[PDB]
Amino acid sequence: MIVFVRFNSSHGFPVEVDSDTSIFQLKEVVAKRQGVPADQLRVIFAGKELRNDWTVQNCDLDQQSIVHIVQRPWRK
Repeated sequence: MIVFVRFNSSHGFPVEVDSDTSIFQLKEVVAKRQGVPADQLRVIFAGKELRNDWTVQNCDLDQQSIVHIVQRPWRK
């Protein structure tokens, strides 16, 4: 499924993910895509960060508004 996500340094882009794609895995996916430090990557859904170990499907990242992702790197 395609989830809507807004990166701090990007726009609202669509990311295709699998139903079994874990939230942390998705974090790592976005980190991979734009080459950002996942350890310093902050994902926001409904205001809070989602559990790192669970399916992205059952977390409603495609249903409940748009996902916000911001990076907080110390050196970049």
